[PDB]
Amino acid sequence: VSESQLKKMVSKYKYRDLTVRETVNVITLYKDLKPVLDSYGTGSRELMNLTGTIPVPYRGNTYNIPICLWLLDTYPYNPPICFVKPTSSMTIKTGKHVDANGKIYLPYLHEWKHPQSDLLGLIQVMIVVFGDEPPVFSRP
Amino acid sequence: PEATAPPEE
Repeated sequence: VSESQLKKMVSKYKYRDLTVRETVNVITLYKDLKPVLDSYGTGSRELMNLTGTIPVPYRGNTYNIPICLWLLDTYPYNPPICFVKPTSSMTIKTGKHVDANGKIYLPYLHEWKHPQSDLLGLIQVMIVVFGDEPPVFSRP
Repeated sequence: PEATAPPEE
């Protein structure tokens, strides 16, 4: 996805260059995260989200944890809405940082404030937190 | 590439 393609996806966003800038930073460092424009809740509510996996080390090995980061049209002033997206080979683990719907809860999202808070910082936190408590486990 | 998760525990 080129910068031009990203600009199109966020046409209705309030802070476009800022959203594109960070998205590029994210997909450049985390190559398995892909920007996708999809409807959220309502067919007319299209938002861009970063969907894919992030590398997380746990008890010895690295796992490609499936996530989805929805960027609201107010990004970066408001935090993204994040979810763990389990595949058929795994099961989501409800716990401290993951609720019944797979929504992620983190102090980083709770006190989110631009410009110090950003997606690179968020993903870094996820790698540390999920490395301690995986949000998904492979089926037996 | 392919999503993976640690063994059930």
